[PDB]
Formats: sequence, C-alpha cells, structure tokens
Amino acid sequence: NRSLIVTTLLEEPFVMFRKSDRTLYGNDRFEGYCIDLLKELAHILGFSYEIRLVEDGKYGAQDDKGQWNGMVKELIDHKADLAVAPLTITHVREKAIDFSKPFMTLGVSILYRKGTPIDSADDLAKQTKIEYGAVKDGATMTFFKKSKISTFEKMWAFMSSKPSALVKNNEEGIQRTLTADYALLMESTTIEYITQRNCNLTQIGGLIDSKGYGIGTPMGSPYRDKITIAILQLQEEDKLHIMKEKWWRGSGCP
Amino acid sequence: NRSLIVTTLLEEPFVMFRKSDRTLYGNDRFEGYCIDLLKELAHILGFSYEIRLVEDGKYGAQDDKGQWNGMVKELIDHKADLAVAPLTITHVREKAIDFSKPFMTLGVSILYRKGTPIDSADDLAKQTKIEYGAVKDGATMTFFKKSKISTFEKMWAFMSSKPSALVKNNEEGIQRTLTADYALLMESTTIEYITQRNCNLTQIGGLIDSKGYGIGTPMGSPYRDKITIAILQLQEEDKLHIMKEKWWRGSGCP
Amino acid sequence: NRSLIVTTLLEEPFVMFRKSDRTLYGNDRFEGYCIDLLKELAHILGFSYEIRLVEDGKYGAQDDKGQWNGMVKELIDHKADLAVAPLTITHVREKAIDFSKPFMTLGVSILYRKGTPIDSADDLAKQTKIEYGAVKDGATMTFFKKSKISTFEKMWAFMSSKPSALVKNNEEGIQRTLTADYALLMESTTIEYITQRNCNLTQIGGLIDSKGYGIGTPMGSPYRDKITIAILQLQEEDKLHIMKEKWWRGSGCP
Amino acid sequence: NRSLIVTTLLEEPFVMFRKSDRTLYGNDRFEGYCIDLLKELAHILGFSYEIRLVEDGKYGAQDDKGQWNGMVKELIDHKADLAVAPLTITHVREKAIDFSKPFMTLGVSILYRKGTPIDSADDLAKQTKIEYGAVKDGATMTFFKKSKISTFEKMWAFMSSKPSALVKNNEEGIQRTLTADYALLMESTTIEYITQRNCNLTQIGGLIDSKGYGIGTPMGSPYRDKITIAILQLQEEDKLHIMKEKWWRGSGCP
Ligand SMILES: C=C(C)[C@H]1CN[C@H](C(=O)O)[C@H]1CC(=O)O
Ligand SMILES: C=C(C)[C@H]1CN[C@H](C(=O)O)[C@H]1CC(=O)O
Ligand SMILES: C=C(C)[C@H]1CN[C@H](C(=O)O)[C@H]1CC(=O)O
Ligand SMILES: C=C(C)[C@H]1CN[C@H](C(=O)O)[C@H]1CC(=O)O
Ligand SMILES: [Cl-]
Ligand SMILES: [Cl-]
Ligand SMILES: [Cl-]
Ligand SMILES: [Cl-]
Ligand SMILES: [Zn+2]
Ligand SMILES: [Zn+2]
Ligand SMILES: [Zn+2]
Ligand SMILES: [Zn+2]
Ligand SMILES: [Zn+2]
Ligand SMILES: [Zn+2]
Ligand SMILES: [Zn+2]
Ligand SMILES: [Zn+2]
Ligand SMILES: [Zn+2]
Ligand SMILES: [Zn+2]
Ligand SMILES: [Zn+2]
Ligand SMILES: [Zn+2]
Ligand SMILES: [Zn+2]
Ligand SMILES: [Zn+2]
Ligand SMILES: [Zn+2]
Ligand SMILES: [Zn+2]
Repeated sequence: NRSLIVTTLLEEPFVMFRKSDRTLYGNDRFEGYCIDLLKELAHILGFSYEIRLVEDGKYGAQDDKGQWNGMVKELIDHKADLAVAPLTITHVREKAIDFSKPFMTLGVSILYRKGTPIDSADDLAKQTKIEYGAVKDGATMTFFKKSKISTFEKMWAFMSSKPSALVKNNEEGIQRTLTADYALLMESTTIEYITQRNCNLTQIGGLIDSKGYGIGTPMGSPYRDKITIAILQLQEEDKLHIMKEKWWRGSGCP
Repeated sequence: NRSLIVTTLLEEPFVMFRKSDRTLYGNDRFEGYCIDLLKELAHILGFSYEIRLVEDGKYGAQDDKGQWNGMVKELIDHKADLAVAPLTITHVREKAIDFSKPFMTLGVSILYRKGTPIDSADDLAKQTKIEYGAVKDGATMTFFKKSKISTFEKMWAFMSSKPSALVKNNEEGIQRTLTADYALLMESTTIEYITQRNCNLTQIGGLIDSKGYGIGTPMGSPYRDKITIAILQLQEEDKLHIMKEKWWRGSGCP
Repeated sequence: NRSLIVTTLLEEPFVMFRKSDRTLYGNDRFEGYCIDLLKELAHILGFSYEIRLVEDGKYGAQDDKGQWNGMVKELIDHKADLAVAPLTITHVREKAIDFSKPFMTLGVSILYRKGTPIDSADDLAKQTKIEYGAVKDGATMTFFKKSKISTFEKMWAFMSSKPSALVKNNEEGIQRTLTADYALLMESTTIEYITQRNCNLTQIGGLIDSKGYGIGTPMGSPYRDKITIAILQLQEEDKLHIMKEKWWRGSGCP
Repeated sequence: NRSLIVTTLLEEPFVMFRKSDRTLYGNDRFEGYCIDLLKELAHILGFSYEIRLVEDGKYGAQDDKGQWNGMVKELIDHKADLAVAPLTITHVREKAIDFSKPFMTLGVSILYRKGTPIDSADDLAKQTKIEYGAVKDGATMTFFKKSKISTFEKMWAFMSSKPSALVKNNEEGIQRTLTADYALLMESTTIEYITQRNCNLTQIGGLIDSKGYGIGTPMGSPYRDKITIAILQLQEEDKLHIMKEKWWRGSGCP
C-alpha cells in the first residue's frame, strides 16, 4: 500500500545528513541511530516509507491555548504516520499521540565543564554564579516546570526569571557550556555522546528522573502495536544494544 | 467499548469447574492454568470479560465443504472475541483465524501403558494388533489426515479405518488406553500431566512435531497483537513457567 | 580436532558432586541441570569434553584496571572452550565474551524471611535497619554498581557501605538471611529453588530486571552459534522445560 | 566487507526475471520465493550481495570421474559464497558442500494428466504404454538410480534403457505430460505450483521420499551456521509459510 510518511528532525547521532559530494535526495540523504531503527521497523513490519524533516524543526510543545507544534503536531494532524526521533515519552504528550514501548531509556542530567567542585543539582541550585538552563520548551524544561521537589522548584524559578538561561537547541546549549560558566540540563544519552567526544566536558551527578524515547504515532494508529512488538523483538536480539554502540562510539575520552 | 466474550472448553488442568460447597456463578465457576492466564491478560490490557463454553464441545476442524466447527468456528463467526484454551496453533487454522504468539509449547506424542516393546510411531505403524487413534476434530487428527509423510499416512489410513479409533475427547482416549490394547496420539503437555498421575501409563518416543498453544481471535482483530504484547510481558516477568509449574506439579511416580 | 575444555562452578541444582559410595573421577563426578544440558549439547554437536572447576571460584567481574576474573576470565584467556553454568548474560559481559542464546530466564529479585511488611526493593532502600547485599563479583552486584536508577544507586551505596553486606557465595548469603536481619538480592530461579525447600523464606516483590543464562565462549568462537543451534533444537524438542522441572521439583511448603 | 556472491538459477516460482519495459540490471532483475528468502537472510545476517546466474545453468551432478558441475561446482571452486535455489539436500552433495537446515520440505512424486486410473508408482512401473522419466542428472533421477526398493529399481531400469525418457529441465517435462502420454517424476512443491495453474494436470500418488531444500555454502563457510539460525528464526515467525503462500498462490484450480 501507500508508503508511510515518517516525520523526523536532525539531531546527532540519531539523525544526520550523511557525507557526500553529490547532492543526495530522498531517504538516501540520512543516517544515524534512528535511521537504522527505522530500517529495522520497515523490514520487520514490511512497509515502505518517505522521510520528511518536520517543517518547524520542533519536537512538540503546547502553547497557551493547548495547540501543539513540531512532530507531535504533525502526527496529531495526520500529516505523518510515524515520528522516528529522540522523542521523549511524557505523560502530556501521551494525551495527544500514542507511543510505542521505549527503544531507549535515559534521564535528565547535567552537562558541565570538567574538574569542578560541582557534584549535583543541589550544588547548582544553592548558588547564582554559575548559570544553568535547558532547551526551551523541551521535555526537560517541562520536567522542571512541573516539579514539586524543592531543589527543582528553585532551579525552575531560576530559569523562569532569566529568559536568557534557556537555549534554543542542544547545539546552543553545548557551546554555552564550552564558552561560559554555564551548566546544561540535558538528556543523559546525549550527554553520553558528547562527553566521549569532548574531553573537557563531563556529566555532573546522576539521573534525576527516568524516562524513554518511543516511536510516535497518531492516536488510534494501526501500526503502534506492531511497532511495539518489533522493538521488543529487537531488544530480545540485543540489536538496540548493538545499534547504540555503533553510533555512540567516539574518540575516545577518559 | 464492551466486555469481551471469551470462548473456551473444560480441559484439565487448563480450565475446570472449581470445587465449592455453594453454587458458583459466572466467571467464578472456573479455575485452571488458562483462567490464571486470562486474569493476567485482562489486568495487563485492562478489559472486562465473560467466559462461555463452546456449545458443540469441539476445538475445530473443517468438513468436506470446508466449513469449520467448534472454538475456531465461534471466532470465525465473530461470536467470541478471544478463545482462551489449549488451542493448538496450526498452519491450517491460521488461514481462518488469528493466533497470538504461543504461550505454551507442545508436540504430538504417544500415550501408552508401560512395559511394552513399543518405542515409536514407526513401531505402531508396522503392525495391526495394537490399535491407535486421536481425538476427533482436533489438531492431532488433522495432522495425520493432512500428513504427506509415509509413516503418518499409513497411521491415518488405520485410524480412518477402525470406527472407534477416533475418540470423543481425552477422557475417552485415556480410558481406552487404560482398558484396551490402544495407544493414543496426544499432545505432549497433556501426556506430561497424565503420566505424572497414572504411573501405569507412559509417553512413547519423543515429539512427532513441535508447535504451541495460542490465544485465538477472529481474523484481523486488533486484540491479537495486544494479547501478544501481554504474553511477551508475562514471559519477561517469567510468570508463565511459574504458572505452568503451579498447575502441573507434583504428584509423582516411583 | 580435540576435546573441549568446559569450565563451570559448583552451584545447586545446576552443578553438584554426585553422591556415591566409591570414589568417582573425571566428568563422572558431576550431576545437575547444567550437566544434563551439557550431555545434550555434546550429543547434538558430537564433541567430547573435559569438565573443570574454575580455580578462583568466581563467575566474573572487572577491577578498576578493567581486568576480569572467574569464569569470564577463563574464556577471555582461551583457557576453556565453553562455560557451562548459571552464567548470567549481561551487556557488560557481552563486550568481553560471547554467549549462546539463553537456555533459562531469570531476573534479580529478593530473598527474605516471611512474615514481614517488606514488599519491594523500594521498601529496603527507604531504611537502614534491615541490611541487604549480593554475591561479590557476580552479575547482581554489577547490576547495582552500574545502575543509574535512583533507588538502585541508593541500594548500591548501602551495600558498598557495610563491609559484610556483600557475601562470598549463595551459601553464605542464604545463611545470613537465615541468621540476621538481612535480605539477599538473588537471581529468581535460585530463589525459586530455595523457597521451595525452606518454608521460612520467601521472594519479596517481582523481578527487578529480566535476562537469562547462556553458554559462554571466547569472543569470536565458532562454537557460540553451534551451541545456539543445539539449544534451539532442545527447545523444539521441549527438553529444556522438562529438564528444569526434573531438577527444580517438588518438595513444597504448606 | 565485500559483498557475497550468490549463485542461483531461473526456476518458477523460486527465481524469475520480473516484468519490465526497461532493461533491468543487477539484483533488481530478479523476483521470486528464493529472492524474498535471500532478502531476509541479507537483512538478518547483515550482508550485501550480488546475484549471478550459474554459467552452465545446472544445479550440480558428478561426471564419471567425480567432478561436479552447476551451482555445486561454483561453491566447491569458491566462485560463489551462497547458492540460493531449490537445491535439494542430498547425502552425496553434503560430501562436497555444506547446507543450512532446510527452508522447505518436499518429496519425489508424480505429475500426470487428470482423470486417469493411474494412482501410484506401482501402476506405472508394471506397464509400458505410458512413458515416464525425470530431469536428467537431477536429485530425483539420482534417487531412482540408487534405490534398492523393487518398484523403483524397475522404474530406473526403464529410464536407463530409453535415453529419451529423461528430460533436460522441468519445462520440457511439464510439456511432455501435456503433449504426450507421459508421467514426470518431479519434486512435490513444483507439482503443487503446477497443478494450481494447469487444471488438466494432477499429482499421482503421494510422496515416495522425504527431503528438503537448503542454502548451499562451500565446506567450512563462515556463514552456514548463521544462515541456519536465520532460517530457524523465519520458521518460528511463520515467515516461510507466508512466503510460500505468496508465491504458490495461483489461478486457482479444483
Ligand atoms: C531538543 C531535543 C533534542 C529533544 C530531545 N528529547 C527532548 C524532547 O523530546 O522534548 C528534547 C531535549 C530536552 O528537552 O532535553
Ligand atoms: C481435544 C483437546 C484437548 C485439544 C487440545 N489442543 C488440540 C486442539 O486444539 O485441537 C486438541 C487435542 C489434540 O488434537 O490432540
Ligand atoms: C554466584 C552465582 C551463583 C552466579 C549465578 N549467576 C550470577 C553470575 O553469573 O554472575 C551469579 C549470581 C548473582 O550475581 O546474583
Ligand atoms: C531441475 C531442478 C529444477 C532441480 C530442483 N531440485 C532438484 C535438484 O536440486 O537436483 C532438481 C529437480 C529434480 O531432480 O526433480
Ligand atoms: Cl525533508
Ligand atoms: Cl457457559
Ligand atoms: Cl576440576
Ligand atoms: Cl547473472
Ligand atoms: Zn534486523
Ligand atoms: Zn486524519
Ligand atoms: Zn493513551
Ligand atoms: Zn527478554
Ligand atoms: Zn500488575
Ligand atoms: Zn467482529
Ligand atoms: Zn503458518
Ligand atoms: Zn521453575
Ligand atoms: Zn538424539
Ligand atoms: Zn582460543
Ligand atoms: Zn547486549
Ligand atoms: Zn511441564
Ligand atoms: Zn523478515
Ligand atoms: Zn578458496
Ligand atoms: Zn558435512
Ligand atoms: Zn518452534
């Protein structure tokens, strides 16, 4: 039947333009962990597909009227059949779209320069010299905004007061940490990737929550269950382990 | 948006009437491995259900017209939503209904009294003194009726021949094995259950084939993949092997 | 073109010294689930073998230098061809040796005396009165040492803390659970075996994770896939669940 | 690494040139059951490949000096890494090349015009009016040539005396049966395919032996074991059933 439309977004090492001299077109343009995962899903389920980068370049957040943007909006409006990305499974997004079981588990943590006394979210929260923030309107910022834990309520109050503390995307955030006394609240699997390529950066503390990435589908999708079975199959075969090693392997870095 | 109809059949230790002083009603009438399984599936998937025994007491097979009976036919006619029983997954039945992934492995084997020279299906096929057969309109009968293997064609010709060789149910086949010079072709997990309680009976040879029991649904039902997902969860929690041990142990023979 | 060296460890009911009046020698010294498995594997694949106990009595873990010990290290150094034991398949060990497909499922769970309010790992982590730990340099210890989950990090901090909390082996952990206010984090199939023989002990909560035992080989060994093929055959013949039932049944507690 | 060379041979519905107006080239030229199977193997094992039709257009037989031809010879000479075809697993070929476990099971049977008194190999063998034969130097002719069964010794004597009784390929054989009083000894899975498209042809009798098709590799191939595991995986997932239904579905024919 018709090829499924896959909405996605550039984010290293999940989805990237592969290197080439000639101008690549169509699906051939892309590589990365999520691309490999998509190829597995397409084979297991037996579908053809066309990858389309989400127009507004966003994952999905609600405005002050409840309207969604990004990949989440693309699924809601049935402009795409699947979202294949590091799309964080959150309760609020589950109200609007369906997710497969997670293909990767992670948690919010801290990216910061190496060799520092800072050791935790508590240390950052109880001072003002070192600035810190998160990707604006991302799943992380949302976690802080909703938190009722004391340390995280204070940190959120800190990000709310300075609009400049938040960053537009991971790239801006990582460079902030490299060019200023700045700590980025960031999903741990990206921190893992970054710290293995930048030896002067490190993760501070542990994971302050636990969450996963899943394949997004519109609510009532005829593919969501089959996708979950496929991911379970891949995990049982150690394929998601192999796939992550393939794409996270970098440098390295003590 | 309604309770599911579950069709099933009495068959020890999968489904039985609970022993009680007072009259029991509804789903509470039943206990057994399949009843415990059904409760786990209903918890995971969040559905209410109503259990019914299939009227004609058959699992299912086709006539010359190609028309089905029994549990399979109840699913075909959309008279039940799930068949939860020792319903053998066969390639023949797959053309008519859908099955979840298997929840239990079994294979055809032989039930016969101990203390004889008989050691395999080939030994039975060689001769005519010892009679043999299977349950009528069950998967084992169909295996023999459809087999292209020479030994099994020969055995089918014999069962087919003798009028009483195909028994009504396991109770009758077991009794015939006990009272006459008769071997019953029977699924291995029932043999396991019986030979642990009746020390004068034994399994002859190994498995003649290898397959499984699955939850049946009408073809195309969206529940088939949900049930598979629930079975996968139960396997990860290792609840299935524990559930089998609960209903199969321990009695024993010297 | 030579007999295989099989490394293993005494561990009931997987591998034990047979009870006999006269002195037994060589492979004939041993019995148990893993010994029965090994005989099936050797029949299918047609190899002769020689069983040896690993000298340092350990399954395997890495030090700060990243160097391995125990059964894993015996495979790493090509001192044995197969490790046939309750050797837990872990993603950490997969970097150093190869495993067949699993022959048995297990997960980490909790062994503790009956008649308490404790109901989960979270209950143990909340407090300090009841002590807890695991077998030293085993998969369960490494799970906790490497965990990024908050509850399990907290538990690791506690085990790590107390000096005697990490026990030498299962015999010692079981005895500590029997004699002190202590809970042992232990693999579920050993808990199953123990709580069926010691009616004053019980499993607390469910599985904390889910994995399996596999046959280990040196990395790159061509036997790894042959062993997997033999395990697949045994599963088709349904010999594995029967073999487990043989070595796990039946005793019982009121 | 290097792409594997796959040797194969045109034979409907296993391997065929797919219909096209433009001249197709490379792997794109081909379709059929064996092509689908190859695609599965390439994905599961993770290899790239190039399909090459065996130059001499033969499967593999030995001359009167022991030298092989066909796909078997291609593997023996390491001119191909895999043979993917309806290549019959026979003991004599196992001496020269390695096979995976079978992906399809079949047996020698009889193709003949419909509505005839003929019912068996015995009926043909005990007369001379109706001629019969097999593909020259195929696995079937070989079976008859080696047979020590009486009925098949007589039939072989019959094919040995008339060199004209044997046919060059299946096409010549099927047309013989349609244009002359001629019965073809033929592998049953091809008979199945043919009789569902030619309503005036039918299979006479049952299967007179039992055998399988397997993926051929050179002896000592580093892929044979992985290929066997892949086929076992496919079977457990009902994929070989689905694949056969896909390609054998024709007409139909009462
Ligand atoms: C901006 C990125 C890359 C995404 C990725 N997952 C989160 C999401 O799905 O919202 C975002 C990151 C974050 O909020 O820390
Ligand atoms: C008659 C019973 C108990 C059932 C069980 N499974 C098979 C079925 O689903 O047809 C039947 C047994 C058999 O045919 O040996
Ligand atoms: C110490 C034993 C008995 C072994 C068994 N499997 C685990 C292993 O392979 O490391 C160990 C147990 C554990 O760590 O809970
Ligand atoms: C001539 C064909 C098509 C092949 C197919 N398998 C057998 C082989 O591998 O030799 C041959 C047929 C036969 O002998 O009946
Ligand atoms: Cl695009
Ligand atoms: Cl009823
Ligand atoms: Cl020793
Ligand atoms: Cl070619
Ligand atoms: Zn794959
Ligand atoms: Zn729509
Ligand atoms: Zn929902
Ligand atoms: Zn699993
Ligand atoms: Zn629950
Ligand atoms: Zn319906
Ligand atoms: Zn099937
Ligand atoms: Zn058990
Ligand atoms: Zn054997
Ligand atoms: Zn070696
Ligand atoms: Zn792994
Ligand atoms: Zn059992
Ligand atoms: Zn596939
Ligand atoms: Zn060579
Ligand atoms: Zn060989
Ligand atoms: Zn199977």
